[PDB]
Amino acid sequence: EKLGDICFSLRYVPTAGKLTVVILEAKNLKKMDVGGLSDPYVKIHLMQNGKRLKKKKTTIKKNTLNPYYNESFSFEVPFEQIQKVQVVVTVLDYDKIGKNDAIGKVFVGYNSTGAELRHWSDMLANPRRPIAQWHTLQVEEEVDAMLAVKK
Ligand SMILES: O=P(O)(O)O[C@H]1[C@H](OP(=O)(O)O)[C@@H](OP(=O)(O)O)[C@H](OP(=O)(O)O)[C@@H](OP(=O)(O)O)[C@H]1OP(=O)(O)O
Repeated sequence: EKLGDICFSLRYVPTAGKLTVVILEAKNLKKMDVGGLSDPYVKIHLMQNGKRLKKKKTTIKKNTLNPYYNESFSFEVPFEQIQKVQVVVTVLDYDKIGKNDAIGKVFVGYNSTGAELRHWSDMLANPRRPIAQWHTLQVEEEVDAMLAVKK
């Protein structure tokens, strides 16, 4: 519970023909530090045909429970290819300004779950409305088999 949860806005840019995932805020960095707080930090990777193509990262303020910053992840590709991609959100933590892992992770795109795919090929399939949606993120144990050619 509360191990993975991010509210990202799925939208497309029909003016230039490119993706633009606007991550508003997240709610998964629960207080794991004894009498303290966690240090949220995430990055995004897209697996084109099961192969890591483009790699990007975001900036989040440490010592918080809700990773908020509002950043946009752009990826230029045809509107017909946006429905056959696979983007995976990689969440991490900097335990006491050091190093930590085993946080939430999720894959969104072509062969994703209904909750994600039904909004993916819905809002960023053609419109440009920044509709943020939340979803439970699973540990990196599941992502290990997803980044290894899942399509
Ligand atoms: O939690 P953040 O606000 O995203 O900041 C972290 C943090 O830097 P700070 O010590 O200034 O808080 C990391 O430091 P460590 O917890 O690992 O000691 C640092 O990692 P490095 O020191 O290895 O650079 C990382 O930088 P990076 O994302 O390049 O790994 C950086 O994130 P930001 O650079 O986005 O602020």
